[PDB]
Amino acid sequence: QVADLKAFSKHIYNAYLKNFNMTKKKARSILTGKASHTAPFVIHDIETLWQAEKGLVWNGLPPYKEISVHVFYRCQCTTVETVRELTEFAKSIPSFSSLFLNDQVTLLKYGVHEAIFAMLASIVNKDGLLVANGSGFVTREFLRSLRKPFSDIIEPKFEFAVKFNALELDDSDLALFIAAIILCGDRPGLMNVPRVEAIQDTILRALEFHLQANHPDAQYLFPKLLQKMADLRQLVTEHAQMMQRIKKTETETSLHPLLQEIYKDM
Ligand SMILES: Cc1cc(SCc2nnc(-c3ccc(C(F)(F)F)cc3)s2)ccc1OCC(=O)O
Ligand SMILES: CCCCCCCO[C@@H]1O[C@H](CO)[C@@H](O)[C@H](O)[C@H]1O
Repeated sequence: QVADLKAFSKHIYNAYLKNFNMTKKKARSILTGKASHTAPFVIHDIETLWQAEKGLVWNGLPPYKEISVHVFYRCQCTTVETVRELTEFAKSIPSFSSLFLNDQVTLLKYGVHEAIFAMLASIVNKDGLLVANGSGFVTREFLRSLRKPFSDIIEPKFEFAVKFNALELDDSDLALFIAAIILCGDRPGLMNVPRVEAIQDTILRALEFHLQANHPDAQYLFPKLLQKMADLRQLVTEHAQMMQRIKKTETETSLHPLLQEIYKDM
């Protein structure tokens, strides 16, 4: 079915183009200083963070605690908005919308963080990360300087992102990769596992064909990406352990209810 899969792919790419605020194409043009007549405002210390908050780049956040917790809250806000986009992306996939509504929630529940860290790589380079829909750039050094434990959260995502970005995927590749992360039969408590497994396999087959066409000189790209899916599960496991520790030890720190639900029983 060499051409049913091409149509399938184009539909998933269109769902992606329609629902994600930041594409990798856009992200990389910003990060190489070739997108606007003004660069992103660089946040690298307390003073620039404060300037960014005074309308320079940017509220409904919880009551201010301190700098490390403030950044933690902004990470939560960003995560909530990316979860919203991922849900619309998934719903824009017909095979997803026909599943048990409770299976839809199960797939999102166990898939969004894997997808988030995959997409994170698109707005990351070795020196920092885009924020505020590209209008700011927060430095990796600044994040390293936060108070423990908050300074340990993000550093592992940088390590993953730089290796992942070496594969030089584009948005059409990423649309299928994310779709495969969400439509995953290994997720606990699925009601119709064979139905999800068949969609997953269709997506992976589409992805394999897409890569042959899109990257014809890349050797072993498909099995490399499967390994990255495995790596993303470990990355999320470690992230969840750090979140657990923050919930245990940082009891002044507020936790968004949607995100607390996602982590409940993992
Ligand atoms: C704690 C946490 C981290 C991540 S890493 C991806 C990132 N997202 N936003 C980030 C950010 C936004 C703004 C700034 C500022 F500009 F303020 F400095 C700095 C960083 S970094 C993902 C989820 C997380 O916790 C929610 C969860 O686990 O659901
Ligand atoms: C973004 C803030 C979200 C706060 C989440 C911190 C606590 O989550 C807990 O993490 C465990 C997985 O490691 C689950 O097994 C627990 O049921 C759940 O309560």
